[PDB]
Amino acid sequence: IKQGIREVILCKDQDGKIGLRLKSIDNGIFVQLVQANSPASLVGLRFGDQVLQINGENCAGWSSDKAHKVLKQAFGEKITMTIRDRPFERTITMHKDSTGHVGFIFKNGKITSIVKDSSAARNGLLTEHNICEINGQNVIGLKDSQIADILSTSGTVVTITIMPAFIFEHIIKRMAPSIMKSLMDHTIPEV
Repeated sequence: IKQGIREVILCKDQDGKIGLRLKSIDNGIFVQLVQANSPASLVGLRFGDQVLQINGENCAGWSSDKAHKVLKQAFGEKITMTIRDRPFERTITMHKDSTGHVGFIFKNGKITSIVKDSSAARNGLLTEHNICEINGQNVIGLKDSQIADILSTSGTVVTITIMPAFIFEHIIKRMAPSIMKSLMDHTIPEV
């Protein structure tokens, strides 16, 4: 998680899209959805990113509808954006035991127990937190089984990005479970 504020420059694609859904939380605007292969994905916008500004206008206090309106009505040629990196999220690093476990249970991507003397316990992993990313890959909307499978196919070192459950439930309100599984960018970062 980068500790402050960066500028990003988007271009609407050929259908006039940037591949973003924004959401109002606590008088800020946050990324609720990034579409795969979107101008939003190419410049590296992530679920939980805070949009401080669009084209130099402060987003403070905007409704989600006004944020989408401002975007729709923008000279697609070139949109600038000031971004704070997933301010609600934290990153935890764990190591698999010889049995290949980091040491937690989860249901709907929300961690509900920490196993005793697990890596999860040693690095202070918490319950009532949703898994957003594993090793930089967004897993939101994937089946539990499929998240389980990604933790298998990661190495012995597993970095998880997490978010308090209440904050996660507030961000994803009014988006069908089909959109998150099917249209949320789940790609491995690109170099």
